[PDB]
Amino acid sequence: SGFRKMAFPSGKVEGCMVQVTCGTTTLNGLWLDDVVYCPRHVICTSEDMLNPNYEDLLIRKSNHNFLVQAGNVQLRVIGHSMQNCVLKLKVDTANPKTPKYKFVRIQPGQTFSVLACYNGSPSGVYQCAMRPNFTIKGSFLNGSCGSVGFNIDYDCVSFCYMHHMELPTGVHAGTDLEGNFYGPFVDRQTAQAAGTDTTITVNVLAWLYAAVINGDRWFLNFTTTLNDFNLVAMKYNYEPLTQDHVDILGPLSAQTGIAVLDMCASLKELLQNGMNGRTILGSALLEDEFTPFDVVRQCSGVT
Amino acid sequence: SGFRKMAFPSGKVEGCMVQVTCGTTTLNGLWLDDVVYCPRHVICTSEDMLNPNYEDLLIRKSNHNFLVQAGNVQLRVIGHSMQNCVLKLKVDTANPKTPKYKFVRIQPGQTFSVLACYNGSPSGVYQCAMRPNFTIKGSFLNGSCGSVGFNIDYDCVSFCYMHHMELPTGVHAGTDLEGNFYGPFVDRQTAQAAGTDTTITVNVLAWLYAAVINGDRWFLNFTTTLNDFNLVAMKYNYEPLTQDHVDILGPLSAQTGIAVLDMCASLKELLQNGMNGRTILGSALLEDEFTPFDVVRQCSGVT
Ligand SMILES: C[C@H]1CN(C(=O)Nc2cncc3ccccc23)Cc2ccccc2O1
Ligand SMILES: C[C@H]1CN(C(=O)Nc2cncc3ccccc23)Cc2ccccc2O1
Repeated sequence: SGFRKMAFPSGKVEGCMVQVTCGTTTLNGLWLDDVVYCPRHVICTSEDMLNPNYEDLLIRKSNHNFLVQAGNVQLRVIGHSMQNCVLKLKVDTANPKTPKYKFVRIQPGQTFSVLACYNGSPSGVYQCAMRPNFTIKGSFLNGSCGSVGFNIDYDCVSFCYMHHMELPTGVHAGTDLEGNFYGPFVDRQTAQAAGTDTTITVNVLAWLYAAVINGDRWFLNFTTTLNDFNLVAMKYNYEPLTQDHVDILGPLSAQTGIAVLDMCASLKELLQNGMNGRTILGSALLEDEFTPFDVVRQCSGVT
Repeated sequence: SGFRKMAFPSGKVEGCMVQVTCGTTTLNGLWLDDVVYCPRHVICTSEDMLNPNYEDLLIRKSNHNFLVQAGNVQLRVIGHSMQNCVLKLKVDTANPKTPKYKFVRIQPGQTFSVLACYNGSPSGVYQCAMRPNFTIKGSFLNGSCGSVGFNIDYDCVSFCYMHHMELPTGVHAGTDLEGNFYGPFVDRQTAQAAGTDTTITVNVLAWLYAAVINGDRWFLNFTTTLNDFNLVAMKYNYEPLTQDHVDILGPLSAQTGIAVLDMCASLKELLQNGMNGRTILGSALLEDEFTPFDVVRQCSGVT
């Protein structure tokens, strides 16, 4: 038993991290097959990042201006093209360590693992959630640009995130692997407002089920309507709970023998009454970085 | 910026996880060079685990009674020997993916990453701390026995943990890679008391420095004696703060420009006054699973 914030095994993603150098700027890249994916603002200097014209800047760049290092190995760049906010550098060598992989774009609330890298070398791995306002509260330093987020679906790595930028708030923004930003953000150093962040309600409910499974049960009690609890959730800046959310919580409801609405009733008084100084699974706040599938992955131990 | 509980890259450890089967029992093992390390209670049935005589039980076992699977590959066992609580199975093949590695025994308070495995296949990775009473609050299911904890010191994997058992509390106990249990625990299913757990004080102080580095500073204020704050710590079941602990907090003190004693004064009122409903780095409790080296690893981004 026990419940921890668990990240996927990062082995298959480690073998795809490269070092990309252009001009003086250096950030991380993703080498799959004979293509290297990296953020496009590698072609920018510090004066460029205030308002870069990426088409005009890339036009001054040629294949030999791109230094792709794969460990001690250095790959020959034979092509380049800008797809949205990522650069796609075609190289002569295909990556021998390429896993079976897909490119996916997650929806808000979904979770993934981040392999934080610097100069193409891995440094750490952690689990996090795509906030409703399409940001992530990550751990990123200067040079972590190019690190990727991913999920693993039985020997298949689903890349969903490439880190681009830090917002002045201290939170982070990025794109999918096709270059399209999550949220209303642009790769440019100006004031950028992240929206009002809400709590992933379906995740908090899945996390309370994981606590019942693990023995902590004091928060159980009432029932409530979906409509009635949503009005409770709206006041506490929780994102509304739809019927599909109830449907996905079905297996947890059947294993626990607690109807979804009864759990929503127990959470509604958690919201209105605080926690009185107690803890759930060793946390004094309500955790929302576990999806209903995350909870049953860990409680079932899928590999 | 940002601060997350970060686990080491688990790639090098993934290539050493095997499946070990003996009788009907199956758990994980560690294949380094031509030796496979696993918990010795793999030779036990469910009636054996009440009070097993491991010498008498192992004497009935021969090399062919041991099924070591390395993925689809299955290795030939040509020797076996019991070192304390681990079994050492010599195999014909040397592991081609063996990293540069050491066997170390950590002291309490030190942290490491756990690669949770089932049937020799990795499932997740998380960061945790060896509690002062030599247990870990982990995430382990039936079959996770044999998973290892480790630190990585620049391309060198230092194995320090092998998970053996769940205590009736729901916490976990294990050994070093030489078979000696952390704590007063024996591989046998009886009532086993873990000692009074204390809070790793040197870790909480390193975590408050990481918050100052990351912008959250409201908890700063006074100074206090080492002796005077230790008496504050003793009442709140914090382990005493020695001078070496102050010495290790030096670099964080010089980067932050806050003397260690002033931080101890700020923590002492955190202990006496609670947190008033606020959060530090997004946590409503005082985190103690970050060592002073963990904090500067992440704030420096070592790879
Ligand atoms: C300069 C250009 C390129 N960017 C980065 O280098 N971003 C960073 C990514 N990760 C961690 C960081 C920590 C500290 C400073 C930047 C970090 C993204 C960016 C972030 C903030 C302001 C402007 C900006 O645009
Ligand atoms: C039976 C023998 C072998 N052991 C395990 O199989 N331990 C386990 C390790 N991890 C997760 C577990 C989750 C649920 C049940 C056991 C778990 C260790 C052990 C634990 C508890 C009681 C007795 C005992 O001794």
